[PDB]
Amino acid sequence: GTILIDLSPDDKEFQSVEEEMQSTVREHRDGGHAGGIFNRYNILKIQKVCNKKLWERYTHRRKEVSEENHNHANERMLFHGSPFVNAIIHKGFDERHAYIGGMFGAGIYFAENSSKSNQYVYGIGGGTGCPVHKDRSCYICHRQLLFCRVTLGKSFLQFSAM
Amino acid sequence: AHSPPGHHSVTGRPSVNGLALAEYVIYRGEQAYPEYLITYQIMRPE
Ligand SMILES: CC(C)(CO)[C@H]1Cc2[nH]c(=O)c3ccccc3c2CO1
Ligand SMILES: [Zn+2]
Repeated sequence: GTILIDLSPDDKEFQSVEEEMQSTVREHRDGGHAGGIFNRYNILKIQKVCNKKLWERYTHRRKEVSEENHNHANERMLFHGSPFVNAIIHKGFDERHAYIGGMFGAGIYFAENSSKSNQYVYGIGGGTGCPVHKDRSCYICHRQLLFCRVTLGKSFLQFSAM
Repeated sequence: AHSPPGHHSVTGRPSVNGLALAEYVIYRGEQAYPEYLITYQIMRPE
């Protein structure tokens, strides 16, 4: 039930999403090992993901969480990179997209830094890099990230040594 | 897993790298919606 709608580069919405992407690139302590060496992206396409069933699934849970958290959904826009992106836009997020070895628990992970999510596009640790060149810093092959609406509700603050 | 009791998510906040932004964890798939699909290349620094 998923439809993908292209946004025009002349659209403020396209421009806003690109700016979020570009403005949240940072340097990583692995020197680029997982996600590659770069300071910015070339944005090729931005599509709106439209699935009525998946949306109602989301808003139903958002309402539960909001009411449990005293009328505060604590909703954010956050990045998610994954080898499973194409399953996600059609079937939605679920347990299959959990990170069992995650240092903040076995759940589904999202990032404010676009470049952090870029580290997972080809899998944990960047896997073996792009399929075609086996290059985690490939400048040729096209990558995809999701920019997601996320309900945090009452969120437990965990400081990390990173 | 499940979130901490009385909590709907975890906020993971780097405390050493001051330029690193937060990461977040949810334990129900229904608490996220994949609103935008972005296709891109990383660019080699000049
Ligand atoms: C492919 C899987 C689901 C692991 O099997 C991966 C996706 C993922 N994506 C992010 O954007 C991210 C951002 C910050 C921290 C962790 C992550 C993770 C960790 O889980
Ligand atoms: Zn490649």
